[PDB]
Amino acid sequence: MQIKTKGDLVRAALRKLGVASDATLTDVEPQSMQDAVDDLEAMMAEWYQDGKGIITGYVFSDDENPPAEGDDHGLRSSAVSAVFHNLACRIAPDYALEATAKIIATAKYGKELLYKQTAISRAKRAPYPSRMPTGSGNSFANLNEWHYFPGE
Amino acid sequence: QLIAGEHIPIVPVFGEWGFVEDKEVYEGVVRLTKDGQRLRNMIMSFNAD
Repeated sequence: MQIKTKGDLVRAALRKLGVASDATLTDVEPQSMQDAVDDLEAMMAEWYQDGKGIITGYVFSDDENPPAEGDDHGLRSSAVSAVFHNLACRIAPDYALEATAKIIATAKYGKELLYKQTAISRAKRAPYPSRMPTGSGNSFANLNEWHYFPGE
Repeated sequence: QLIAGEHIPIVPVFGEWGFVEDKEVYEGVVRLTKDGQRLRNMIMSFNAD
């Protein structure tokens, strides 16, 4: 993929917003880069609730690295579109703008697609209760005297 | 120690007795009710909870 860094994500978000791209004659400004990078880090940290939220493979920059811009985000190719569309939506109010309806719809669709596989994985059935019989059809358990399920 | 008699002095009594595959099986009246009784007890416990 061409989008490989947080800077690429920010450039894509700004281009979608129309703030700074080659479709216009505007060039991205460093203060508009840093603020959006901080916004992206905050949004990804909110999404990834220490592993209990959306899983993306995003790499969280540590304080030891001075420039957060330039490091690889680590996202899969299937998450980049969702991430940068939602980033554009989130950083639109900075310039007192409003993201367009197509951008909002794409952000919603991308977030749902991001969580789809994790939802399928997490849709797991609970084990048998501790008060069920194992049934006499299970000869092995019947002979071993495993007459009831463990539980938990 | 030689004991009196011609036969072993132990007398067995069986219920439903037979051989399945050269393997003895004896059954009373409680073996087949166990699953239903356990299910009934479990359901009553669930209802009390």
